[PDB]
Amino acid sequence: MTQVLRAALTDQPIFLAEHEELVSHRSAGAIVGFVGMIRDRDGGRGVLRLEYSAHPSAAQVLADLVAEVAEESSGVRAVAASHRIGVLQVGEAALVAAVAADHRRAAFGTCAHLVETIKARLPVWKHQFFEDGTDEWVGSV
Amino acid sequence: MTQVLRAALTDQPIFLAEHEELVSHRSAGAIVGFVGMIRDRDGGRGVLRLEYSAHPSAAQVLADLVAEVAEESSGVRAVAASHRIGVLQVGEAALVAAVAADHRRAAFGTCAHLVETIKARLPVWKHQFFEDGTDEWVGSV
Amino acid sequence: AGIQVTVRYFAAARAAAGAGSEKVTLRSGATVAELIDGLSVRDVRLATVLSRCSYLRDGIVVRDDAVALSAGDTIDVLPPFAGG
Amino acid sequence: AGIQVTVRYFAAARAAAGAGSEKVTLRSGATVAELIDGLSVRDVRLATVLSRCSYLRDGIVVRDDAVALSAGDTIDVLPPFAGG
Repeated sequence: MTQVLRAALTDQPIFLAEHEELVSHRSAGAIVGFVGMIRDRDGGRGVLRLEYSAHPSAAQVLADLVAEVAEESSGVRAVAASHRIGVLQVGEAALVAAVAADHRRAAFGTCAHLVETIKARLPVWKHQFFEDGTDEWVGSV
Repeated sequence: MTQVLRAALTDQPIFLAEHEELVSHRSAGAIVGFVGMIRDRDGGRGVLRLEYSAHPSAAQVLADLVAEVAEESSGVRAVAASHRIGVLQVGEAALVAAVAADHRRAAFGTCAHLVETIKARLPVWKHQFFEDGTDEWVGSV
Repeated sequence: AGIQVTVRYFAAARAAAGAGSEKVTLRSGATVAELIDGLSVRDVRLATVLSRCSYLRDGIVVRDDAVALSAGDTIDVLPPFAGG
Repeated sequence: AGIQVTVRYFAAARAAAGAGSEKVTLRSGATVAELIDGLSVRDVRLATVLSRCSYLRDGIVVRDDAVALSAGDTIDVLPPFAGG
């Protein structure tokens, strides 16, 4: 029933608009999109760039997570997500998700949940580079 | 000072991508966007079109509402919303809101609270036309 | 004697009234309640709509329908909002 | 005797170790715990990262570190996830 239009892991730029368009469904009345972007600051330090690496399994794991969230949903027509990896500039999208639902609540809930599921359970890591020359591995500080 | 990029009442097509673009902020790490589009069916009937009408005060009320949701927010860099009126085809966007926050929780929360504020408190009305020839004023059946 | 007021109708109430506005003549000191009741009696469908409406008077939400009208007043008839 | 296993390192653990992988020689029947303990003693920073890692063995998450290794095993070292 609930459809997965994307669950992509990629080194190419990613776009909310493309995911909105993907999940459009005739029966949907609500679409909710998420974009995770690299902030300019983190813990007071100005950021220079982020590098995302992925476990060789992450592509399959992503696909499985989006499938899982979709299957367990209700009120939801379609979902789509992409996670970008490699070198990202300040201000670029790392993660994009969109959910089409008949009504608002499902869409807001399912998108928030899809985003949370990926952050928690996808084996990718981010290396944060700062302008003061330092660099930090998130979650292993 | 959370800012309002847009609070527009219009008879022109509105776009999620445009509002995402507007609320971008160098310190925002999350954007969440909402689009409300016309469904193909309601109450089991096929929809032909929707007609939206607005009290003369709606443009002002809309701006006050977006301003209010913005000021009462915390964690939110920028907001932007448009509500379309006039004749909408099935599949077209009636309402678009976007919210850029420092972290995802404020973005999801403030974007849902903004959509909910507009739907509740904005004086516009939707007239649904069905393919069977009938029509219906939502909220006054 | 009498006073004349303008009713402006919206959405479902405009549909049921058959017009976007109406000049209505009432006694001096007629209440918003007497006005709405008079509209209601005239049409059964309109009454059903009218009974979920909120009302403005020269822009301001009428909080007490026992308030008296003045000549030249404008009464906005607002069905329940249906945005999004 | 001895057996050789490959350790693959990721993210912060690859930084601290100084390599993407390492062939480690251990006593035959060495546990996953004997392996990690061995890596830990050798470098302080790596140990700090290692103490929040999960591990995969030939691709399957290691539930119990008292499990014995087999020659030719590959152990993946997974720091805590940081997606988004």
